[PDB]
Amino acid sequence: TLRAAVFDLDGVLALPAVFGVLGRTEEALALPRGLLNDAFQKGGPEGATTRLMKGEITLSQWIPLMEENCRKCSETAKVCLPKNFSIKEIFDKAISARKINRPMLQAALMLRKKGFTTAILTNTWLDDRAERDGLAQLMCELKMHFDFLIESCQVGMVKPEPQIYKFLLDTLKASPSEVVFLDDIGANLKPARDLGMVTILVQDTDTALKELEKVTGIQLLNTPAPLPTSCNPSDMSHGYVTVKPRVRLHFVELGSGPAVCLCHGFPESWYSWRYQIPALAQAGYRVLAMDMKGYGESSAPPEIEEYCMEVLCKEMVTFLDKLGLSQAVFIGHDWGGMLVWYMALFYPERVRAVASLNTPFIPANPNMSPLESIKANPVFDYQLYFQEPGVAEAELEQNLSRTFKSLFRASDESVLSMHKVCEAGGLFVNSPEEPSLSRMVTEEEIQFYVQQFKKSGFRGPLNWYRNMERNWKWACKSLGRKILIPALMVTAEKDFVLVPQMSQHMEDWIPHLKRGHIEDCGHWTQMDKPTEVNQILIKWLDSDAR
Amino acid sequence: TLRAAVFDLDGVLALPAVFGVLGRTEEALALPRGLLNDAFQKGGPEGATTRLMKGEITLSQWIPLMEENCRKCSETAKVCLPKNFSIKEIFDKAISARKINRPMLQAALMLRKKGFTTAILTNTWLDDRAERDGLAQLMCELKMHFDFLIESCQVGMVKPEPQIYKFLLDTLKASPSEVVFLDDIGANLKPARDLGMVTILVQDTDTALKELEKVTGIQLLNTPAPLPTSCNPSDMSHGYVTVKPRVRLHFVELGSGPAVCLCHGFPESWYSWRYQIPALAQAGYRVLAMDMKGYGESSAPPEIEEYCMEVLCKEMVTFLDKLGLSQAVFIGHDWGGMLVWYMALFYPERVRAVASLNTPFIPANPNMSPLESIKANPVFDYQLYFQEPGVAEAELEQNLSRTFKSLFRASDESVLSMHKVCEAGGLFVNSPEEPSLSRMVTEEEIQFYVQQFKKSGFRGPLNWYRNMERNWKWACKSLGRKILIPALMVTAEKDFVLVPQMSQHMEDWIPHLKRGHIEDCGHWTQMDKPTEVNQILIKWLDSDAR
Ligand SMILES: CC(C)(C)c1cc(Br)c(O)c(CNCCCc2ccccc2)c1
Ligand SMILES: CC(C)(C)c1cc(Br)c(O)c(CNCCCc2ccccc2)c1
Repeated sequence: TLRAAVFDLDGVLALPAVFGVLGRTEEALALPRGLLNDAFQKGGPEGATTRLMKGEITLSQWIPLMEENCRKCSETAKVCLPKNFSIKEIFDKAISARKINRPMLQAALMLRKKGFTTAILTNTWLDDRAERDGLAQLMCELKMHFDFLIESCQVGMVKPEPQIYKFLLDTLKASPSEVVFLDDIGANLKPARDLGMVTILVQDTDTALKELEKVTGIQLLNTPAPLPTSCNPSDMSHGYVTVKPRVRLHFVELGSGPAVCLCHGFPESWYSWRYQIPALAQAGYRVLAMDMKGYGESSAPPEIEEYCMEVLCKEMVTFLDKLGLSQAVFIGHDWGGMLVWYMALFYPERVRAVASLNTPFIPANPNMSPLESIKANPVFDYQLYFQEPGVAEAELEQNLSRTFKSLFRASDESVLSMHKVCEAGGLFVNSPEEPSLSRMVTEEEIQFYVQQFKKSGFRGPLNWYRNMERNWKWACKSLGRKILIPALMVTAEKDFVLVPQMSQHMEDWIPHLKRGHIEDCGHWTQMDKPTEVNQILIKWLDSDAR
Repeated sequence: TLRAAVFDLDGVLALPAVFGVLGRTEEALALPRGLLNDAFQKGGPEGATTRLMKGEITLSQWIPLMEENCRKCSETAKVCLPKNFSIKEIFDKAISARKINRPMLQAALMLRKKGFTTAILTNTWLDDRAERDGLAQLMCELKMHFDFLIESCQVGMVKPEPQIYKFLLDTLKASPSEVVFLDDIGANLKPARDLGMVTILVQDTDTALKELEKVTGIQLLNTPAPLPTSCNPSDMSHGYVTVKPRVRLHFVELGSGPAVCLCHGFPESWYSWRYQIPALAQAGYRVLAMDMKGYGESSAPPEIEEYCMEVLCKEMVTFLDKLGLSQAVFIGHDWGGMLVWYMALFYPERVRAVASLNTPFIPANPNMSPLESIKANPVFDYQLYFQEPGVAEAELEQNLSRTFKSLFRASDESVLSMHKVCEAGGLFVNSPEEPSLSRMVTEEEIQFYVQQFKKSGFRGPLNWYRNMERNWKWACKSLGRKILIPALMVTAEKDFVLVPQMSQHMEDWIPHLKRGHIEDCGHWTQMDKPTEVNQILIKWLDSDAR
């Protein structure tokens, strides 16, 4: 039975292929057919190209040898190469043009999801060109999705040499009949077949995937749209900053480019951004996904006043100071969204741009006590239940798995009504003891939140709600201001507490506000509709934040 | 007795002042004298500018109010403002032109070094202009050097209001006679004097500093050149990446821009880069200062083979992968310098540029065993002493304070001869029990290294030396290559083991190599000559690495 799938890079996982560019260049320059492909393969196992592919020489050392082979070939063919003929230019363009073959990667991702071991086996070179970063980026994006990456220039062997196939099997820890091997070069497929592997000659992707699904018995074509790439907590870079003596903030960090600081809601984690972290890093951003104060690996002091907006914002400014960042774009959800609006109002110099998911910006009413304002909207009743220290902690900490399974559900799966929470005597009083698992989360993902909340519980998280008066007095100092930095408001159709209509007057205070809207999306925006969140955020970052 | 020094920002810590730009603009445009300074202060305590300085409105909201005041003033003066008059343009230019007053900052740094509490007290605004980052950067650089930063727009009070002076004293926890207060505005100096503070009216910096040194009794003028800013370990962002099941790498991270990965030598720490970290971050780079495998907070497995160059390099590539970095510039010293050359030879696509301090690049000799090569140079005798597992560990771990105090000394302070180490029976056999403290290090800095080495000791660090044969076989695979990526070799005149002449043939293998050279510098380059290292590295980064 098959249990391993091996893919070539050029012409399989990445298109268009290099062999095609030599043929394309011959045609564009009206050179004899095959002239450049001949100079490229000149000397066969003893030639310049084999030396490059084995890692004996670098790509920049190889360029003049390929130039001399082209001259020899042209001399023999009794033709002249054009006036401004350049091997460097031809390869720079071809490498830059080559992009991931998305349906082929999707098929590899599905086989791996189904328990296959996956690998990339490639005849490649040591790239020292000034433009090498583009290729480094492609390989980075690709390699993360596979168990192994075997590069000819690192192992000192090349396809079709028999040794590289024995090396492949040793690394896979598999017998040949257990392996599918996909290649666009029939000659490089021959030794794998000779060993007894299943082989697929890739011309067009659709046919190759039909052969691959027929031989594996796994649906790979016509499949439902997959979710964005998620995060494995043990595979991330974890950062820690002391903002004051008893307060440390933890964050997960991925990517390069402008800093993007993700701020989660209640009762969440950095992990609530799992579907956004890889997508934003891939889009050219340096992502910093926080455990907000009171959560996960960040400090959770017990005092209510440690959680007022003024202090939380001051600490986030200190966080930037200690990291040596003059600015970050701030993106928040729920309580994180309320924080990012206040970061924009009090520290605009430090905020590159601001985005909120669900949480609208509503100026404080100086003529009404915040408790009166909460009482005025029936959907905010749960905030009154959260006031008394210890009451909601007892209910939320009683059974962690039940807490997260009851909370984290799509709009059509709800188990909690948020009206008359105080009257009912809790959030979960009419909820099952053993809730079903929402289609939004796996059992493993629920257990990650359970493990994180074992450290500090719900005191610090609930304390974010216990500073209504303090936050109202501080917010009133900002009433004459407008938010004039780049701003995005993302509404969720089916969030029945943070209703889209609550955001309706935001342009009065944020005149240049840009918007996004997600249909059939409940409160847990990032995990409910991750593809759409990623689309809205990347589009806005690229246009408004750099 | 004085124990606190307070500095204004505009016209004191940062020059040229804003008041000067309004006067300069009046003159350049031939407007009536004082017209713009009049419109700026219009309405006094009730005016637009006071509202801005108190944080009632932002800088972008203030712009049209200042425009209306300029029009009113011009109408009263019976003059016309020019055709393309713009308050936005005038302030963008002035803010951008304003730079840190380096001698004033140096004086604050010295008073703080001598035990004074220091603070910045400033009438400032909430900056929401599109070009706000420049000012955010200035404030970041400045604020790190002071105990407190009091901004009028954050406290809702302005100089010369009496309340802000009482607020200052409360934050300083000092009586007025204990405070020196420096301001360029005599009217803002008046309430501090009225309270009994020592006050200095800053016109030219030299006179202000003469008054400041006369009143404090501390030399501030004509002082020796200070060292670059160092790092406080508890103030840094600390990152952790698992590269494989039992291996985690720790690093300290500071700044934004291209990633710069600093790789220390034997037997060191991320902390060996303490003088480079702030300077490189300030120069526009994202610094990642590693604890190399076997050191500090990084994992230290016991096996010799975990420390061969091939594995150490593979792990550094995985480190980049997990952080989501396609490249980093790699800068190494000693064993770190040997590593970065190998990163350049085996992973050029991942190396933006490469620099080594002291460690030259010498290709492996395939016709001589590495042990024969070590035996051929008498200064390399200590490497033979390091071979036998446990021998050097016993000597180095016996008394940590003695180990680091004996090792870390300037060229004119040496206590260790490196010739006939095996014959002598150790590195410290002719060294004192209680070595004196080198002028390069403080007692506290020695204790940091002592604390770091308490975790894993010297087994992992010494294992970097125990892979001579393995490293030689791997290096031989690279003999046909050249290093063609941007490269810098920094030699140290007085490193008596890694002599500058050892680097003499490097251009044969690295044709485009750039160089730096430090006179009167021993082995501990970064701490021996930090100002000169910083100069050489920043110049090379800005020209060759981005
Ligand atoms: C209490 C839970 C987590 C179940 C919940 C469920 C829904 Br549906 C929801 O919309 C919110 C929103 N919490 C808002 C907190 C931040 C905030 C406070 C005051 C005003 C606006 C936003 C919370
Ligand atoms: C052993 C100590 C730390 C005292 C020392 C003192 C001096 Br002075 C010195 O120059 C070196 C250099 N160590 C070099 C290690 C890396 C390397 C190995 C082989 C060849 C070159 C460089 C080490």
